[PDB]
Amino acid sequence: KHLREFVFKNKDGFLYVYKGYQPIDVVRDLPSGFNTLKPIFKLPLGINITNFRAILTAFSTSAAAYFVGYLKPTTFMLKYDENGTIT
Amino acid sequence: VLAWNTRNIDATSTGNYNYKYRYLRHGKLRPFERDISNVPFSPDGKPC
Amino acid sequence: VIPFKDGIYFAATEKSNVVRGWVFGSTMNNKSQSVIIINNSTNVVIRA
Ligand SMILES: *[C@@H]1O[C@H](CO)[C@@H](O[C@@H]2O[C@H](CO)[C@@H](O[C@@H]3O[C@H](CO)[C@@H](O)[C@H](O)[C@@H]3O)[C@H](O)[C@H]2NC(C)=O)[C@H](O)[C@H]1NC(C)=O
Ligand SMILES: *[C@@H]1O[C@H](CO)[C@@H](O[C@@H]2O[C@H](CO)[C@@H](O[C@@H]3O[C@H](CO)[C@@H](O)[C@H](O)[C@@H]3O)[C@H](O)[C@H]2NC(C)=O)[C@H](O)[C@H]1NC(C)=O
Ligand SMILES: *[C@@H]1O[C@H](CO)[C@@H](O[C@@H]2O[C@H](CO)[C@@H](O[C@@H]3O[C@H](CO)[C@@H](O)[C@H](O)[C@@H]3O)[C@H](O)[C@H]2NC(C)=O)[C@H](O)[C@H]1NC(C)=O
Ligand SMILES: *[C@@H]1O[C@H](CO)[C@@H](O[C@@H]2O[C@H](CO)[C@@H](O[C@@H]3O[C@H](CO)[C@@H](O)[C@H](O)[C@@H]3O)[C@H](O)[C@H]2NC(C)=O)[C@H](O)[C@H]1NC(C)=O
Repeated sequence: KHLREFVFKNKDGFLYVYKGYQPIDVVRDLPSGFNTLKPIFKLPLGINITNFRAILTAFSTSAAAYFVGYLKPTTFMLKYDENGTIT
Repeated sequence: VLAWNTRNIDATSTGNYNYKYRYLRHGKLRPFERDISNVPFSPDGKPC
Repeated sequence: VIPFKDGIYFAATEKSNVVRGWVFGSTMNNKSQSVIIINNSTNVVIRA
């Protein structure tokens, strides 16, 4: 029913978190499209992150899925609309 | 960056050894990093 | 356990809210600090 999106970055002692979502109708694949996320947290943790784990829910039992990618120092051009929305 | 002398506060006649610093690590720390681990150090990354 | 590699992208498809949170750290144990971020259905709670 819904796709949740997050971005996690660890920089200068801060953990940065961005969030967004959309309605979906997919079962197994990863829906293509374009969506701009917004910032939500900036945590002054000061910690060293090299690994992570997802926290799941136990049932006793439908299927569920998630996806992981990796970020790079890449150059992008962003198109801003009249109302300041990136499209 | 602000600092002041605490000879009459922290220092003691017998030596105040309640403060510590790190000098060994497999590489330098990043800016604003709180590395507070404390395990035996080994010059070539081995358990010791 | 999945490598962080200085920054990740995460997404999930839900119909029953299975993924509730993440744990971020290094060695991923009590020998060092780590942060737990969870949506516990009533509150979002973050602890390090
Ligand atoms: C966060 O803590 C972890 C603790 O495991 C650190 O991971 C370790 O980092 C070193 C440095 O990149 C990794 O490479 C090692 O370098 C030394 C240099 O002489 C070399 O002798 C070792 O054989 C090795 O190559 C080491 O593999 C890595 N350990 C693991 C399990 O990944 C991590 O660097 C810390 N993060 C930060 C930002 O300091
Ligand atoms: C970004 O700016 C454009 C400027 O054209 C917005 O497009 C127009 O936005 C209005 C407001 O929602 C849309 O509805 C109109 O509301 C007036 C209210 O009285 C009504 O009289 C009109 O008949 C109409 O309902 C309008 O349809 C829309 N125009 C188009 C071509 O979509 C756009 O929505 C702005 N973006 C955001 C996110 O606000
Ligand atoms: C992280 O948490 C784990 C929890 O398992 C700790 O490992 C456990 O550490 C205790 C020592 O404190 C180990 O020995 C136990 O001692 C009690 C003392 O009465 C004894 O009753 C138990 O039967 C046992 O001997 C215990 O075996 C060990 N557990 C495992 C699975 O290794 C670990 O030390 C914690 N790490 C830190 C940094 O605190
Ligand atoms: C999901 O997260 C919420 C938010 O933390 C948990 O509910 C909270 O539980 C604490 C204690 O169990 C409740 O009492 C609080 O205690 C601290 C102790 O110093 C006190 O300072 C606070 O003023 C308060 O008294 C707290 O009111 C409660 N909050 C809510 C909204 O329920 C909840 O238990 C978590 N769910 C699970 C399954 O852990």
